[PDB]
Amino acid sequence: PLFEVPGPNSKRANTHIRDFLQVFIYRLFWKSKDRPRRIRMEDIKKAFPSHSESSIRKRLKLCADFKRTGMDSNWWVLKSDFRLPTEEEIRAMVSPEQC
DNA sequence: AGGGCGCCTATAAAAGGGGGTGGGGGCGCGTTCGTCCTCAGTCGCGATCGAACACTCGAGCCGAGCAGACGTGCCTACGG
Repeated sequence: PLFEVPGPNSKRANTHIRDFLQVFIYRLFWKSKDRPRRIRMEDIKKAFPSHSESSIRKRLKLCADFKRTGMDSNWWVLKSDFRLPTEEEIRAMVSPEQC
């Protein structure tokens, strides 16, 4: 082996889960066709059932603003002053070897 | 040239010194042994240095609670 496998609940392992969540959130904004871009909490929780919503609230507070709507299905609208990172910048965040 | 004479052989004893020869003792020298010194190596003791562990502080993360906002249902008051 040439690449190090982390231990359970290590600092490297916990950083990887956070960054992979940050990668997946960003690509959901790139998939959204609405102007301004918007995503749902339900789509992240369906892909990440082992995360609490509060841990997802940490990754969404810096890049998105919560707009509540009169239905049990609400949107995270991308901040107008937040520049969404480009594709190759997302590529540098998490490599296939780290996964 | 040859008879008689001188000398050799043998026997005792002494006396004294001199010379010759063999053995022993004494002296001087060299050799051998013992002791001491020096060098090397090893072990023991002390001191110093490095490593490992434990304690403390701080930072980060997660959970829970409360507040705000909107839906929905119910009750009341207002308007037709």
